[PDB]
Amino acid sequence: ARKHNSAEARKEALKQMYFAKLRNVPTSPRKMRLVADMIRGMEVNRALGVLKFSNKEASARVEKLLRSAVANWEEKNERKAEEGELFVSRICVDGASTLKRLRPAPQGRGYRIRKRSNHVTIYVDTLN
Amino acid sequence: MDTLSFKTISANKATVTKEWVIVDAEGQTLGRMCAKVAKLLRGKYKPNFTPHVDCGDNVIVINADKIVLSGNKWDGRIYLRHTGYPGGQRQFTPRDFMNKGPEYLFRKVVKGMLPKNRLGAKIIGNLYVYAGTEHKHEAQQPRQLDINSLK
Amino acid sequence: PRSVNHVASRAKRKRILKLTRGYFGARKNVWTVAKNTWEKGLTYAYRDRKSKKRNFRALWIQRINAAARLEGMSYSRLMGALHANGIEINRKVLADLAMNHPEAFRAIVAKVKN
Amino acid sequence: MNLSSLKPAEGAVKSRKRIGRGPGSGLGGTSTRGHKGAKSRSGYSKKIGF
Amino acid sequence: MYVIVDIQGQQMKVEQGRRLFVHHIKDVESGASVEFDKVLLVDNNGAITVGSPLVEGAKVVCEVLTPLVKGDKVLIFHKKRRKGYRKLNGHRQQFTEILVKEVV
RNA sequence: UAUAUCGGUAGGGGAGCAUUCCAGCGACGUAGAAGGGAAAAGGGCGACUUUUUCUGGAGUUUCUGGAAAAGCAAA
RNA sequence: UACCGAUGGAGUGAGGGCAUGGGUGCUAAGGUCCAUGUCCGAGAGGAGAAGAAUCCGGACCACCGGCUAAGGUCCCGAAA
RNA sequence: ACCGUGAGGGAAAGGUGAAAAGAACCUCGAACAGAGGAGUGCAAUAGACCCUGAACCCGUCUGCCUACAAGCGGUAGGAGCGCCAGGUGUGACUGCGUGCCUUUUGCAUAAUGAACCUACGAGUUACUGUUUGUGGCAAGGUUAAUUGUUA
Ligand SMILES: [K+]
Ligand SMILES: [K+]
Ligand SMILES: [K+]
Ligand SMILES: [K+]
Ligand SMILES: [K+]
Ligand SMILES: [K+]
Ligand SMILES: [K+]
Ligand SMILES: [K+]
Ligand SMILES: [Mg+2]
Ligand SMILES: [Mg+2]
Ligand SMILES: [Mg+2]
Ligand SMILES: [Mg+2]
Ligand SMILES: [Mg+2]
Ligand SMILES: [Mg+2]
Ligand SMILES: [Mg+2]
Ligand SMILES: [Mg+2]
Ligand SMILES: [Mg+2]
Ligand SMILES: [Mg+2]
Ligand SMILES: [Mg+2]
Ligand SMILES: [Mg+2]
Ligand SMILES: [Mg+2]
Ligand SMILES: [Mg+2]
Ligand SMILES: [Mg+2]
Ligand SMILES: [Mg+2]
Ligand SMILES: [Mg+2]
Ligand SMILES: [Mg+2]
Ligand SMILES: [Mg+2]
Ligand SMILES: [Mg+2]
Ligand SMILES: [Mg+2]
Ligand SMILES: [Mg+2]
Ligand SMILES: [Mg+2]
Ligand SMILES: [Mg+2]
Ligand SMILES: [Mg+2]
Ligand SMILES: [Mg+2]
Ligand SMILES: [Mg+2]
Ligand SMILES: [Mg+2]
Ligand SMILES: [Mg+2]
Ligand SMILES: [Mg+2]
Ligand SMILES: [Mg+2]
Ligand SMILES: [Mg+2]
Ligand SMILES: [Mg+2]
Ligand code: NA
Ligand code: NA
Ligand code: NA
Repeated sequence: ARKHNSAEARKEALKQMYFAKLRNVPTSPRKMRLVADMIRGMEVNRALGVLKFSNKEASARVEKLLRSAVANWEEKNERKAEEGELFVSRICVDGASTLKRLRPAPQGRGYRIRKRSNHVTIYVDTLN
Repeated sequence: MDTLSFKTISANKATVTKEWVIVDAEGQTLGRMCAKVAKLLRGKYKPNFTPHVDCGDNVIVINADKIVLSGNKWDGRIYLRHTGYPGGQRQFTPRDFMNKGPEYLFRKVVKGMLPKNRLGAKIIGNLYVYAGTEHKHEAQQPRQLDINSLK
Repeated sequence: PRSVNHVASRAKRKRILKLTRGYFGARKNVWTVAKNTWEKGLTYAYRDRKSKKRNFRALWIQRINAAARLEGMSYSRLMGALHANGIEINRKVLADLAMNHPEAFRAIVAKVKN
Repeated sequence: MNLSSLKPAEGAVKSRKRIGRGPGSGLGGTSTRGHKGAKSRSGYSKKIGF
Repeated sequence: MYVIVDIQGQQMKVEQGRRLFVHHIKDVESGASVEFDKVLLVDNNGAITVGSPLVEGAKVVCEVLTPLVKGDKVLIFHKKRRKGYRKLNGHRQQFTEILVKEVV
């Protein structure tokens, strides 16, 4: 019964969090983290505009992740969000599994190429 | 557990007893006066002296242009410095310092007798040096200290 | 039989690494670097346990010197007079009286002021 | 005594000497061999009558 | 009123009801009574008595609370670099806890 | 009980801790084993040892004796 | 206070500085070869600004007690 | 598998759950790309690379400190601030301090060696001598190969 009780406690706790996750995005965690630091702490509609018009490639996926998080908030609160009500309360970028590749170099040498992936997590909340 | 139960107390910023004192340099030798001034700034005349706290007095020196240098040291003592460029060593004298102003000579001497750290860099800022007898430090009521009384 | 002490071998390192918390950079957690740093610190601690006694005696002497000069004497003259009169109060107690009980320090000085 | 409290006579069994296992034992590092030369090497043997 | 008294080779400033830690006293039990002569100075709230051959007729009476208290563990490390010599030991100083009951 | 002694490289001597398995004797475990995280306490001294809690979800351990694939910081 | 017998286990057999007596060298060398002591080697602590063997001194552990050594007592820096 | 003309050399790679009950259906999104739910299940932070899930390495949040300061990064003192009843985090400021190993007469050495972590890695066994601790018998001590019974 121990693990059942622990799981029930965690399941009750998750009901008050409003978040979305992107897992195994096949792109550089550092370059993704630049975008994350740009939009951390910002009101959601301005963040959507910023991500739509940003000059980084990763902003396109961050925008859809943010839309998913807002939808999760709307479903868990059983109402539509108003104007300027929600803001990006948490965002993080972690590194994920790396694909290893080999690239030929002069004089018969071979060098390793790393194709990196990341995870992104976004929590939204109200500006209370 | 703390098993000492009889400890030596360190003074701190709240419990230090700093005072403003005025000393006269009418006929004193430069190094001999500056050694005692350095003791005053450091706080070695305080029973609650604490080496890691600024616990000494604020010293106002008056009649600083009447300080005395014995021998031929007014022009014969050669101070050397370097600009950091090749061929960049420069010479100067206590006379050059005093012409620039008494406070520059006094600061140059007292630094050198102060500790060489952050505390000494702060402590040197508690020294005020004036050529005449006219200084504006009212509302602090500096007490007059006879420099010859200190040994 | 085959014996590999995996858990004990790892536990030794973990116990020592709990002691290197607070160090700078790799010196807190990288193990060869951390274990190197911790032993040099232990040699320092052995030396500094000896040096602490000298430091505190010097501090007491400086405070006694200042209080004696306030009373009119110097440290060397005051201590010579106390030793001649046979007063056995040590420098720690004398410095404590000088800092915190000036009347008691004054009475002590007045005892040997003759 | 039974099988649960067996005890050899005092001083009858002694632990073996184990070298090359750290500084506190007094037998690590060069492991009782000194520093260099023929006698320090693996496979050294004394030529009898030499 | 406070006094300066030598307890176990250490000079302490004591008052009534002060709960000292002193160097270990052997062969005592909790609640036992211990007297301490060798008073060097008596401050009777304004009047100061200084004793060169001790202050005559003064003492401090104490009660043992804890006959054995161990201090914090200290690591004792010896090492000589490039020589292989290294050793590490533990030390705990032993104390007795006393309470001052009367000051004479 | 006193006195004396207790810096150490090569190196000699003494006494111990942990690890895997075995015999005998005791024990523990789904009302929570081992392992992993955190915290506290202990040891002439130390190698190390206990205890509390979270994770974990099935095995573990005390003492006496026995046997070793019996301990890493640099090759 | 541990010198010899007999037995079990060794390591070492590249030494170095200083003082003294010498050879060699140029009465050169932080040179080299012997002798007699000593220290570093294998030795921490104090003074000398900082120094393997110069001056003082041989570290069982702890102490926020005291006396001294060499060397010091105007300030950095303990004490006239 | 891969490498080599060939003879030949020669890897890495185990674990969902008791049972597939292996997630109907909803939401964001072009898309399961991925996730949030619902449902199954003791448990899904057991969701297919699936038991446990350490280090190095990489992040986010909270507390404290930090833009006049200079050397192996610690160690011994010591305010202020912050948490939870004498504990715990940080550390203004002060004293002292040229890593470690190896090789050397002598190494901070500008001599050697290591990117880091986890895992792996080096006085073992047999026989025959010898000395010794502890034992059994004792003017004697001891069986080897092998044989019998039940095993
Ligand atoms: K070694
Ligand atoms: K096991
Ligand atoms: K020689
Ligand atoms: K599972
Ligand atoms: K299972
Ligand atoms: K993990
Ligand atoms: K520091
Ligand atoms: K080289
Ligand atoms: Mg890519
Ligand atoms: Mg673009
Ligand atoms: Mg080619
Ligand atoms: Mg001393
Ligand atoms: Mg040895
Ligand atoms: Mg040899
Ligand atoms: Mg070697
Ligand atoms: Mg050799
Ligand atoms: Mg070979
Ligand atoms: Mg000794
Ligand atoms: Mg020894
Ligand atoms: Mg549990
Ligand atoms: Mg092994
Ligand atoms: Mg290992
Ligand atoms: Mg030879
Ligand atoms: Mg030779
Ligand atoms: Mg020579
Ligand atoms: Mg050698
Ligand atoms: Mg010697
Ligand atoms: Mg003296
Ligand atoms: Mg001084
Ligand atoms: Mg696609
Ligand atoms: Mg889990
Ligand atoms: Mg798992
Ligand atoms: Mg400046
Ligand atoms: Mg600043
Ligand atoms: Mg050489
Ligand atoms: Mg050196
Ligand atoms: Mg070489
Ligand atoms: Mg290298
Ligand atoms: Mg190196
Ligand atoms: Mg290494
Ligand atoms: Mg390695
Ligand atoms: Na031994
Ligand atoms: Na799903
Ligand atoms: Na390398």
